[PDB]
Amino acid sequence: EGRTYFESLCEEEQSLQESQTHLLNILDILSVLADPRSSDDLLTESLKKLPDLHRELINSSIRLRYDKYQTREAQLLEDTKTGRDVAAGVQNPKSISEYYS
Amino acid sequence: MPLSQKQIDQVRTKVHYSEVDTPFNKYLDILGKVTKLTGSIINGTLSNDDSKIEKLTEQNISQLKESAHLRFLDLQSSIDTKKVADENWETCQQETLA
Amino acid sequence: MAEQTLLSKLNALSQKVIPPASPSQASILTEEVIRNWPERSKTLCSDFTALESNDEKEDWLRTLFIELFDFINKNDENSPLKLSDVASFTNELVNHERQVSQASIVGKMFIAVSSTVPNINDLTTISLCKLIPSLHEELFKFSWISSKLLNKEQTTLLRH
Repeated sequence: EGRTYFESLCEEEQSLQESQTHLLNILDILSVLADPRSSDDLLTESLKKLPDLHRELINSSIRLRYDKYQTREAQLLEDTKTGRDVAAGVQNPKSISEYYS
Repeated sequence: MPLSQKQIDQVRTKVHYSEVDTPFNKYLDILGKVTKLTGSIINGTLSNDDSKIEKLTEQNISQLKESAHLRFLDLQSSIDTKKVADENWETCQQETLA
Repeated sequence: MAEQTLLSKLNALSQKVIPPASPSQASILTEEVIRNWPERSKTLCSDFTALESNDEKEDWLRTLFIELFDFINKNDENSPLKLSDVASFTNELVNHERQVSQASIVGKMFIAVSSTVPNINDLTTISLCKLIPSLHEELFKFSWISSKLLNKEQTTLLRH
């Protein structure tokens, strides 16, 4: 269906926030792998959470790219409409054709 | 060395859909840098090689955490900037038509 | 530094998960019992035309295109060559999409997944997209494997 540039751009920011949360959840697991005074049990528990987040990050970075393409085709679709098509909505031709005359 | 009619309209289209976008292409550098990093730790390779981003740090991995949060705000502010610039052009197009 | 290097390695292979056979099965369970590459191609294209939910049809589109790029990664599992017969299956999807609707959802999800999954080899990717004839319109609008798909003369029309 036909989407607008404004609606397709605001939907990109929704899919951007989902990619941020999985990114921050992975990055703290790499931090607790790098603690100097780290404990024996936290380095076993954190690694079990790792493959479930990894294939979830790819499914969010793919939908981010897919909505970068759908806004690009909606951007160019609105530029070809500009010009004499926007002013084909007035219903007072006799008032302007005597004002310019 | 001739060309075709199909071969001309295939380069007439690649130019028309070519964008350079510095805030967006810098964010995907961070998303790409972690998937290749958590790819190798699943397999088991972790060595003192400089082909990847880094091996194991407290400061420099948190420097990647800062880079993941800085470029997110640069991308978020740029989408907001394209939002308000599209709203303003629609208003002046309507008040001129008024 | 070498002790914290190696201590994470002992917990790496041993106790996290099993080697991936069971958690990664989307629609391709095996290749010996359900090999069926003509027979699978008839029932899968009819599955796509019975889909109206646009989000979960792309949740289905991405979950096949990850494992298809992961299938061609490993070599000699059943065959030394597998990249030839997969191009006939994706090509009839685009021509079936172009009948009912006017979009590039199979095309745009081919571009998005190929530039994301970070374990495939660079040389095997371009060799299969050269053979697929109907995704040439969306490959030129989008990602960087249109650089090696172009001529040596035709870049002098692009650079100008």
